[PDB]
Amino acid sequence: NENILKLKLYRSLGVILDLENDQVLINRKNDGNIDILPLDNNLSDFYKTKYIWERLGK
Amino acid sequence: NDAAEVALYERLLQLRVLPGASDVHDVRFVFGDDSRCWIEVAMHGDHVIGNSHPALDPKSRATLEHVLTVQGDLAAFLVVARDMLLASL
Repeated sequence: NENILKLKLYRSLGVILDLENDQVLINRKNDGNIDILPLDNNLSDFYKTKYIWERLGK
Repeated sequence: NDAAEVALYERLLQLRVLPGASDVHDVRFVFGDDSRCWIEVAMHGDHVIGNSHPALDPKSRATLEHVLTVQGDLAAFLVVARDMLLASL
């Protein structure tokens, strides 16, 4: 039920998660258009999420 | 499954929606970060519901509040809330 409210929040930040390929989709409000980010262990996935989210703020 | 996406949603957003149960509708935003930090507020109604649990000084609850009512960009709020929760560490 409230699942739409949670998705509406992250979606409001311009993030469009998609498990159809373990990837996070994104939209840059200022300039730019749409961006995509694949999910991977990488060195610090937490930092990667703070990276797109910090840019989404603009 | 719905629970699988919800896990990736909270696990990576470090943000959970905890509604307050009692007699009035209330939304408690909780940041998953050892010190455990959370702020009470909602875009619906507004009452004496004023609780802040950062990890440094009230300035956070202050700039954070003025930020949302002054910028009108809920993005600059959760984005600055994250950078602010880090400065607390």
